[PDB]
Amino acid sequence: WTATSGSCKGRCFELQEVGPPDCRCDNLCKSYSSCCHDFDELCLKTARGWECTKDRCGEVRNEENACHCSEDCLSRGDCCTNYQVVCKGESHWVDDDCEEIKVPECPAGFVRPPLIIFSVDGFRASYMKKGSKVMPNIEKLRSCGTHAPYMRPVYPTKTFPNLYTLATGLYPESHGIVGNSMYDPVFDASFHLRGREKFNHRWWGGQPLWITATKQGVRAGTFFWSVSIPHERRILTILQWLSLPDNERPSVYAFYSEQPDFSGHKYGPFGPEMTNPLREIDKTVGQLMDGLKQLRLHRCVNVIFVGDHGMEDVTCDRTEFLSNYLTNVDDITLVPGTLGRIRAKSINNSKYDPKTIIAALTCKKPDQHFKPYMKQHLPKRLHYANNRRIEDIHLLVDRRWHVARKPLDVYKKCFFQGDHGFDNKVNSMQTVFVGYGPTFKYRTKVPPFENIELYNVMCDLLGLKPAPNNGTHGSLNHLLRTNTFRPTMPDEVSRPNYPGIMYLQSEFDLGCTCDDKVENKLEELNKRLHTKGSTKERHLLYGRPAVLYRTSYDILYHTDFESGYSEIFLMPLWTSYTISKQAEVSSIPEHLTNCVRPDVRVSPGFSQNCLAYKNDKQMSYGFLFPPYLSSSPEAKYDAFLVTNMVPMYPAFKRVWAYFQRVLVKKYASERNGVNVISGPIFDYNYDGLRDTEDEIKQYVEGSSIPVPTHYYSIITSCLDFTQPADKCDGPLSVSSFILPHRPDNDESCNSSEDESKWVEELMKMHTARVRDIEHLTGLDFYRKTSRSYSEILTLKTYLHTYESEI
Ligand SMILES: *[C@@H]1O[C@H](CO)[C@@H](O[C@@H]2O[C@H](CO)[C@@H](O[C@@H]3O[C@H](CO[C@H]4O[C@H](CO)[C@@H](O)[C@H](O[C@H]5O[C@H](CO)[C@@H](O)[C@H](O)[C@@H]5O[C@H]5O[C@H](CO)[C@@H](O)[C@H](O)[C@@H]5O)[C@@H]4O)[C@@H](O)[C@H](O[C@H]4O[C@H](CO)[C@@H](O)[C@H](O)[C@@H]4O[C@H]4O[C@H](CO)[C@@H](O)[C@H](O)[C@@H]4O)[C@@H]3O)[C@H](O)[C@H]2NC(C)=O)[C@H](O)[C@H]1NC(C)=O
Ligand SMILES: Cn1c(CC(=O)N(Cc2ccccc2)c2ccccc2)n[nH]c1=O
Ligand SMILES: Cn1c(CC(=O)N(Cc2ccccc2)c2ccccc2)n[nH]c1=O
Ligand SMILES: [Ca+2]
Ligand SMILES: [Cl-]
Ligand SMILES: [K+]
Ligand code: NA
Ligand SMILES: [Zn+2]
Repeated sequence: WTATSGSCKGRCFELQEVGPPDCRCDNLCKSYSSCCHDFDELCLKTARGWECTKDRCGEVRNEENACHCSEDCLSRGDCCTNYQVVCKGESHWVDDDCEEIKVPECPAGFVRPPLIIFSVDGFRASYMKKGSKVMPNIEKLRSCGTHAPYMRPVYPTKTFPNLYTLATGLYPESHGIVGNSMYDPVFDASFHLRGREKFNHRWWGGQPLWITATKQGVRAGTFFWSVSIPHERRILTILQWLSLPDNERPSVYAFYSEQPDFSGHKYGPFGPEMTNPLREIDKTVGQLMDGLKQLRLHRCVNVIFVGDHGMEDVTCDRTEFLSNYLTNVDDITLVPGTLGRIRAKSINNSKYDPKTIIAALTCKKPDQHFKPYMKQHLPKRLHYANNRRIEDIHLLVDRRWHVARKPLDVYKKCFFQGDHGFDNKVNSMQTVFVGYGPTFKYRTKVPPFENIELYNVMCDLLGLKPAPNNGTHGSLNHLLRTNTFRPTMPDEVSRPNYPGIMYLQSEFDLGCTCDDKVENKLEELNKRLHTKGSTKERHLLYGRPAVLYRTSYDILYHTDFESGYSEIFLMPLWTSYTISKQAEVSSIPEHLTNCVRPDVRVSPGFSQNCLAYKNDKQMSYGFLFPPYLSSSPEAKYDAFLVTNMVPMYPAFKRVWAYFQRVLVKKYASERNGVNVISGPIFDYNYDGLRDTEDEIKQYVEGSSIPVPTHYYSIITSCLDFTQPADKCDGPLSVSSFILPHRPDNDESCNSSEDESKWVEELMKMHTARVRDIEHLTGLDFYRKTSRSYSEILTLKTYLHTYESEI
């Protein structure tokens, strides 16, 4: 109930919310059925339309009109956006040549350039090029301001998860909005687009930009606009707010458009019907910019034009049904669509088995258009696991497809030709970014980046201190003419030990054997120098990674590779090596097949042992620096040290061996040398963060040797490939991956074939940013380069996606 019989007289779109049962006039009142009786009459005028016409010029102010052409309108802040063009002989903003904005050009009393967020739903990246003929205002913004070829949304590439990530800089797993449809088990509540449940604050974690601004004394317009409020009224409300007195005027504003997403669903992304919505959005941009020019704010305001996600061709006849795979299809609940999420229909059943459900969904049809995963097995780059609202079973759906439970749900719940929500690396899901204003650069193209990074930039743009978030502050400094934020390298917490030869062979009882007993002062001073780090300039190209937590570890030097060896985890945290274009692949000599040698630098008690691997019938081992790449027969014995060994499932050894034996050489060959840093990752609670020792759930049997959940590698070369990796004078190029360490290869439906038909495809799926590896290991890479830190941060957030050109 609300006593909704007061007045909006003079309070249309008020900035502070009055609490019911006193009637409201803010743009949420509709949504609460709490507007005053006269809200529509006063606050939603429509008479005479949105544009001034010649005969309206200098009219008598008639307060009934939607907007004004009278003489006093500029001062009242409520002209139609084309007033000065039609009545004062001015030009439209879009017709003016663009001129660099070196400094903010703001009216007196403006303490800072305002920020206007212009967000567009379903605005696919390729609309920028493909609809450019019909979007001249947006095209001016793009080409005169700062723009990226595309911006990467978060997964799932749904509307609420993406708008709320833009507002907070958090992954959906952290902010809580994990889909457009959710069930929380602790709430026993369901969140959907339809309904009032979504209005409860309990769903929305993190700290959104409007709250960050308010707490630090920067005033915000409202971000939400009622569906029925026309775009023209939204623009005019923003322009009015910008005319308010200094102490009342907000500094941050948002506009939101339901287009082109609304039409995209009906007609597909490139439907003939799509041209008009794009014309309409452009016209709205034109109105804002003309309105700004009228108030002399068009060289004062920073404007962000930003989409939440793209749109893909999706039809009913491209639906996979779970009823075609499962016999017990009525015992499950599916969140359906462009992603699947499965849980038990009832938790008062103990005969429900996620493993048999997964088994029944794995590689069952030759052309299967989805793949099941336990959520902790999803590619780490999606950061989609660490929330109770995300079901244990997940289905990644092929682009262009849907998954549904039964056929009845598709004809009793074709409508659509477009949808979105797929893996965020998919081209059709990419969206847009343009920054225009005094704080952004002039006519600048920047590389594609992730939408998680913008919260930090918007905080910079408003002199705010960002709440803790998943952006890497400084990674987008290159978008900005002038920067609030100067990033600094985090301090190393643990410094290394540099052990020398301290143990005799016979002190070890590791159950290891090696055929190494075959014997010169030339090649003896030489091997000493190798163990003291003479070749370290070659294998450690960007300085040793810094360890950012308290621990105990040793640097180990070798001819071919250097490592940071953890005495706590009994294996390296990182192993670093350079393979030049010229370098040769050899095989492991027959006599050295089962060779594992004690490391006389490292005590028996801080070593692994071969016996545990013998007793453990599931678990074998591999090496971080590959024997296959040893520079000499003599150097190869180094690769067999117990300190280079790591636990590996035989199924995973197939993946690993193929990478070390075939792929490193190929990359070296294509990229003109590569530097490789490889190591273990432990993330048993799937939160994307390095596990402490007391979190490890699995050990090689009868030992203290912890089993990694994943193995990473970071592969760096010179961006200018005419220079070799080991002699690069400019920017770097990197690709990385975090491979799940799995006892089977069920993920790859083709794994019975040769490694050359499936392994690379799997690695591509599990591509990662260096930054994801930093979170997962507590290491910090690229500490010693010739490059600026902002550029390095940008490098660390790069993701190699393996998609073709947008
Ligand atoms: C992406 O960026 C984000 C943001 O920076 C990173 O997430 C942070 O990670 C931190 C480490 O995991 C985490 O810090 C913990 O916070 C606990 C208190 O948190 C509350 O307050 C904050 C601040 O206002 C708030 O953000 C939190 O909000 C969460 O919960 C609400 C409601 O439940 C949600 O609405 C909201 O979405 C958010 O949920 C998300 O985070 C939680 C974890 O907090 C997840 O579980 C959810 O699934 C969801 O993802 C909270 O309201 C604090 O109590 C913790 O302290 C414990 O651990 C430390 C270790 O140092 C120890 O010293 C303490 O004593 C304490 O231990 C005690 O509790 C243990 C477990 O209960 C128990 O075993 C012990 O016996 C002790 O009693 C801890 O400091 C921080 O909260 C989040 N922030 C957010 C927003 O998620 C994220 O890591 C980044 N991602 C990547 C990949 O880098
Ligand atoms: C709720 N909420 C939100 C989200 C929000 O503010 N709105 C605006 C809103 C506020 C109140 C009622 C309706 C919409 C919203 C709500 C649902 C769907 C889409 C946006 N963020 N923090 C918080 O706590
Ligand atoms: C969605 N939506 C909005 C826009 C909106 O509410 N938010 C706030 C919001 C908060 C939480 C979820 C979604 C939006 C927004 C606006 C611009 C950029 C980012 C977010 N207006 N009408 C509508 O229907
Ligand atoms: Ca963890
Ligand atoms: Cl969803
Ligand atoms: K074994
Ligand atoms: Na398989
Ligand atoms: Zn949509």
